[PDB]
Amino acid sequence: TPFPWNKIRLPEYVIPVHYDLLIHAQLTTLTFWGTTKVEITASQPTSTIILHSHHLQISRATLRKGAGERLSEEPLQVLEHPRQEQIALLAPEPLLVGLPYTVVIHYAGQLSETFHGFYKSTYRTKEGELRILASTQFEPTAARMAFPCFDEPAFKASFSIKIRREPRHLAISNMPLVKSVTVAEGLIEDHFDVTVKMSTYLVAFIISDFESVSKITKSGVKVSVYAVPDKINQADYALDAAVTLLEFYEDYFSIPYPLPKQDLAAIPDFQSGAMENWGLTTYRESALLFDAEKSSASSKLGITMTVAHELAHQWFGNLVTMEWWNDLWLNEGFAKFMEFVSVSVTHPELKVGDYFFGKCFDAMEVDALQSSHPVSTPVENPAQIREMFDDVSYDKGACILNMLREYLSADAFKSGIVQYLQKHSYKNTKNEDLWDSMASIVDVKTMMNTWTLQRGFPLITITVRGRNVHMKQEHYMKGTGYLWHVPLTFITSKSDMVHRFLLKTKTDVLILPEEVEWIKFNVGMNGYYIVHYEDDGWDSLTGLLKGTHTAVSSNDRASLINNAFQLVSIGKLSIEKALDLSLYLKHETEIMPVFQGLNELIPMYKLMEKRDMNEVETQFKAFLIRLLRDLIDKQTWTDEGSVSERMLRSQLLLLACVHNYQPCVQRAEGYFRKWKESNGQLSLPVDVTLAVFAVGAQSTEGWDFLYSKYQFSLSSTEKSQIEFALCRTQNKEKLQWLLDESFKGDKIKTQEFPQILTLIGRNPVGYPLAWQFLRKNWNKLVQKFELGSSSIAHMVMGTTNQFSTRTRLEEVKGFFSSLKENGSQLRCVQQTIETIEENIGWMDKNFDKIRVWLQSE
Ligand SMILES: O=C(CN1C(=O)COc2ccc(Br)cc21)NC1(C(=O)O)CCC(F)(F)CC1
Ligand SMILES: O=C(CN1C(=O)COc2ccc(Br)cc21)NC1(C(=O)O)CCC(F)(F)CC1
Ligand SMILES: [Zn+2]
Repeated sequence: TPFPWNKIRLPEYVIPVHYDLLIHAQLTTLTFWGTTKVEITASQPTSTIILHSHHLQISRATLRKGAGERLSEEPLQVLEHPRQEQIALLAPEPLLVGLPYTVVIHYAGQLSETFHGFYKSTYRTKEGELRILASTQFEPTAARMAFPCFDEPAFKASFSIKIRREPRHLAISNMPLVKSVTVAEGLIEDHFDVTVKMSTYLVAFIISDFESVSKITKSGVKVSVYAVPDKINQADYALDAAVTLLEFYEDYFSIPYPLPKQDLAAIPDFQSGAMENWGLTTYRESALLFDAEKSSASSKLGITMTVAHELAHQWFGNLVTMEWWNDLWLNEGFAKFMEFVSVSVTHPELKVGDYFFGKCFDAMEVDALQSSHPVSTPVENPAQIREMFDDVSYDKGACILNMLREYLSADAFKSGIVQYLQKHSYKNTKNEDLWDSMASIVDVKTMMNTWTLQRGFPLITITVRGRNVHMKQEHYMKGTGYLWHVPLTFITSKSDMVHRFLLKTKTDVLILPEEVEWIKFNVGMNGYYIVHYEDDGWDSLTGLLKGTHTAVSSNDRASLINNAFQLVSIGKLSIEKALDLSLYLKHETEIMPVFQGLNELIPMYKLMEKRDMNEVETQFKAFLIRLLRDLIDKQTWTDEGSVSERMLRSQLLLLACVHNYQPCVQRAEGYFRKWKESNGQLSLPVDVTLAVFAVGAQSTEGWDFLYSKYQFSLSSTEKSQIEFALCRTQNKEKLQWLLDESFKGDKIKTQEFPQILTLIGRNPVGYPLAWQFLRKNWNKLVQKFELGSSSIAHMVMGTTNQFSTRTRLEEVKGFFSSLKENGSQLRCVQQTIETIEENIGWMDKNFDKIRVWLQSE
């Protein structure tokens, strides 16, 4: 019997209203069974119900009509289309239009051994015992692996969840537990309250032995953090941050959080950083748990931002959801942007607003390639949908919202988002709904369509002739018509007021009131565009940075460093002039411009490390250390100062030690010797630990001692610092061991494998082993992480994007084209090919220039 539906999307005429999900998971055999009851209505006569199901064995399906006295049941015939992840249920007579029916499906499955669906997670107690738990991760299309459903985000429905479990386990889900009932064969059935109307991807449930801590918000919401018993003592920071952030968002949006409780659970095995399931947000332990003695300043910032992101989603994603995955940025760009809006207010000590522009420069790297896609773009299958979870949806999405907020003003933008959330509460939206809301408070639709429907971003060229300022825009591309409505901003030598000019055409002109010594566009890097200055423009800004660098903000200095190097890539500025500009960094003190200098200069030597260029590579590395030597020398070996001072310290000390700067290497060797002689008991300053461990792991004894401490650590920062240090070994047998062991998941968890593969891919001696490992183990890696996932995209780019020869380009093209349906069409593959093509052209043009410049410098 042919399958009666030929489309990836489900029919639009059968709609669910409510699901009753009963799940029994047997953690001793990894089998689960369920009964799903879904109340539906049909708007056109049909005898066939199509819905999603993947890897579930259906034992029986029946169609009910009526209740009690008038109940009628009809058996349904079940058909399956595994490639479309669908099942068809066939009734013996047509459904009556507009009348309620209940589909009842009994099925079984096996707990997934991936990080998606209803999956197995494990950990070892500090006493050595292996513990098994089961958790869910459904976004985007994995709810269908746990229960048959209409698994598209616009089919919203309420869910009543019941979990049968052993008495030794605890079950939690989206809503509060209302009753526990003893049932047959020594089990307990927990009943959770009904959810509000929501998408299938947000259903969650966890069966575990977690401990918890709680705190109540001013609005009466019970917030709890859940974690393994040996780590609940690290939950207080996130619990306090979650309460403060939930209160912030309730007040900011003028829309209360609608559920009685909000849980934050730290899962021992988790693929992404975290997930926003309504009422039960989930996290990697590293993204939630803070150890006041061992956690880094960057991890404290990361936890605060991750909790802020997941809580923003309770409104931007859960309450209002995109209609389809083509508009995922409506959830992700907004959640990413709201991390900055909220934490800027709640945790002013972190100064996060200072770091926002760095995410925009991240998105520009990828968005400058021909393989970039517009923010809103069509997707159909699960691998294509997973690809939407990328720097374009998150970082470009947040950056264009920041640009729009600065353009409209914060209060008008806030009014627009409140109207949007109120109007579309418990419903789904598309781009046009957001523009209509923003305009209900001036032009938003035409402008924002240029930023969401075209890939890339413009280069703005400025030409100054006395008072006359000529502006032009063109599409910036590495390696056609494009036009944007660009909300330009500028300051000058005579005015530090941020002046505004909306450029909606290819060119325009403005007249300054009086002549100026310099002009600087894109103030604070709040716009998603780059700027080139004709004539003496770059010499003037180079002179400004060299003589009076504090004449512009720290973020404006970072923007000039980034844009000068981006202009070398397209031939608008010579590499010598960009390197001459970078010389001002000898007197720079602020984290953002220092880090931006590293971001531009470090990749040049990473390319050289994989080429026959030792002489220039050594000279370039020596030039970098000479440039930052005074700042390196001023660093104290302590945890003193602000979060920015701590992050700057840690990065500089690590960089100096990696480059064999003897004053730092000798200090690190002394701390490692003392720490090792104390049997790893010694509390080292967290901010010097990366440098100390990286130096210590360069001997066989130090590497072995460091790895021996890894199994006992309960600190996510300490385990990350150890992983980084072990991956810097130049012993190829130890590097292959790290890959084999993290891939296996026993001594080092598989959730760390993408990071270890990238670190080994960046190791100056081990880099061929990472690309080799990826090729050899491709099928198993895709099975574990999924085609289209950000984890697979990070492994592809991490192992290949620093290649710069035609032989390496053909390895990449040849390997991925050979995969056919199992990866040849991945967007990350096209991105790494275009990146390697750019690296080939850039090194051919600039290598000799850099060699000559270094000999003169
Ligand atoms: O180079 C890298 C990793 N990395 C890239 O691969 C590509 O571009 C980058 C830009 C900025 C920064 Br910070 C790091 C990178 N890390 C180090 C290295 O030389 O491999 C150098 C820095 C260290 F010293 F802090 C760690 C090691
Ligand atoms: O390398 C990374 C980031 N990173 C990965 O990319 C892959 O997985 C990891 C595992 C452990 C640690 Br610690 C870092 C990473 N960061 C730095 C760098 O880019 O070289 C710059 C910041 C730094 F100084 F804190 C560590 C090194
Ligand atoms: Zn998100």
